[PDB]
Amino acid sequence: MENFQKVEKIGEGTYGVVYKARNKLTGEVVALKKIRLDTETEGVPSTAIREISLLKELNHPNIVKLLDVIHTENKLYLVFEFLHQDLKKFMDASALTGIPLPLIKSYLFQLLQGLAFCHSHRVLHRDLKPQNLLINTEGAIKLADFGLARAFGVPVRTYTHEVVTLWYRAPEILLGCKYYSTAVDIWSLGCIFAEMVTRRALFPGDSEIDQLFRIFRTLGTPDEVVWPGVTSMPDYKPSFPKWARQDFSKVVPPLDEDGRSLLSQMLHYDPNKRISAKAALAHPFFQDVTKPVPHL
Amino acid sequence: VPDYHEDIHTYLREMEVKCKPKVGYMKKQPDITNSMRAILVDWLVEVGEEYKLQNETLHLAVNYIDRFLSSMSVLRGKLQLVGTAAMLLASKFEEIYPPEVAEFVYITDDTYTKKQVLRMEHLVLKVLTFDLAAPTVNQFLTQYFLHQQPANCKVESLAMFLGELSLIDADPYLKYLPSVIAGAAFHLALYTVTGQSWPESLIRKTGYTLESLKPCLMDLHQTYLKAPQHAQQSIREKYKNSKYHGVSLLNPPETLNL
Ligand SMILES: O=[N+]([O-])c1cccc(/N=C2/N=CCC(c3cccc(Cn4cncn4)c3)=N2)c1
Repeated sequence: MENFQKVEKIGEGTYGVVYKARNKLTGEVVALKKIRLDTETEGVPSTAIREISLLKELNHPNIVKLLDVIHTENKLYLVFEFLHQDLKKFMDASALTGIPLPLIKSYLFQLLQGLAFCHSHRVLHRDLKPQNLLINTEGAIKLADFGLARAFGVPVRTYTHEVVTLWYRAPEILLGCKYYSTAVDIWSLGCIFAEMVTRRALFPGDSEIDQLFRIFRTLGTPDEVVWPGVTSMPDYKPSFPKWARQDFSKVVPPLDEDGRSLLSQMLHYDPNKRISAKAALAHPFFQDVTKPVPHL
Repeated sequence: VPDYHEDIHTYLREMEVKCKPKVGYMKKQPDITNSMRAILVDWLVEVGEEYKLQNETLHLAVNYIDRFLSSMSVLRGKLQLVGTAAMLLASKFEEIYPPEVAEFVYITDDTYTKKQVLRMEHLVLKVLTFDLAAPTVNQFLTQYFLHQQPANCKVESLAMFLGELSLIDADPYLKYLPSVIAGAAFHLALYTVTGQSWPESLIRKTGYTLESLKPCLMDLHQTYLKAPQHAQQSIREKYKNSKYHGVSLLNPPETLNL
């Protein structure tokens, strides 16, 4: 750590504060994650044990690069490449006008290629959300924060006590299968796209159940036609109120036909039909993607 | 969503080569021996049984242990410590949340202090340079299992069992890639339950002809034949339970048709 000059704090996440900091020898700017290393209670946290081993294999433009781990006795330091903002912030700083169409279809494109890489390396992110997407002033945008990611060499069993987030969480989990799939990453991305479109969280629930119900209010409540399985999912109830699927162009006015087609496949109820990252990248909506920079 | 299976499968394969241990290494440990290692593993199986850990967590831990052994000399005195550390990491990586260190410490009959177990996890990490995401036979079986017609869970159990079995003996099994043993296992298990065989699917997926499998088959069948005399037993007792259809009870079959 000799050669870092801490420059200012720029966030926490999860067992650690993030600094902006600069390497006094190369001049490179970086983002340091400092970990609480209690060498008497818990040892290395399980997040940091994921984030690192995972990221250390994923090397790629829309995954945040992990430069180096300084492993002292009492301190663990993760050196990341450095990105100036997060999409959450951007969108906040930018609602009122909204993020430019073009910028949006760029972002989504890139997130798809990031994720698309993640899955094809047997690696699940689970925690998609604008706070965990970092952008830079060249109009890049990079999956980040892998403390929740799991390898799925074997299927990944659900937390009953999901410490996971609302807001962006597949209905299949909310009805409590005992596994995650690729699909959940997509579902989140889905919603982020929406939000980016419409400058408000597509599904802002206040509880596991409000959240189901907000989705149902938008997608309309699902049946067995639409989602073979549902009626027999642990959290499923014939209690549920029937809502009626809504015209998307109601939800995402600004979106053109191509966009909406993409969205509505993204948000498919059936994990088994919901489009993959690979496949989305091939969607028509991407046709005239470019690379605008943010107004940062 | 068979959109990834292939990519993945292939990645496993490429990985599984990098993250492999040194065949000839028990031989350079001046103070430990294969036997001792068998001790340690059976022991983990058990510990895994007690904290209801998944099987993968186990696979991982051994992996760790081997690699770690694979560049560190360690006295009979240290090794179980090494185990624990691996067991702890592995859970950490693998499980939804692990046991707390303290438990880990306690399951060794307070023989190492919680501090040393800490000072160890960190040493392991340091030696495997956080390369924790290792491919396991389990990982392999699981993909493998996708290609059963139909599925049939005796087989599945049987295979895992086989699987675990080989965890135990560096002996022969270090000589063999996780994906092979996998194969061996699946097909041993297949044969055994159904008298059917290693599906062309899988030969096509894996490029493993049944022939190629044959040397690792021989070993494994023997292991299975003797399983019940083995010096270590934790694994059997484990696949005795209904959750596995006592698969392990049920009889090896005496010849392989080879
Ligand atoms: O909210 N941030 O973490 C944040 C805000 C603004 C700029 C930031 N810059 C970087 N640069 C490099 C890495 C990096 C980062 C890497 C991993 C984890 C985190 C922390 N975190 C990000 N989302 C939730 N927690 C940040 N942030 C980060």
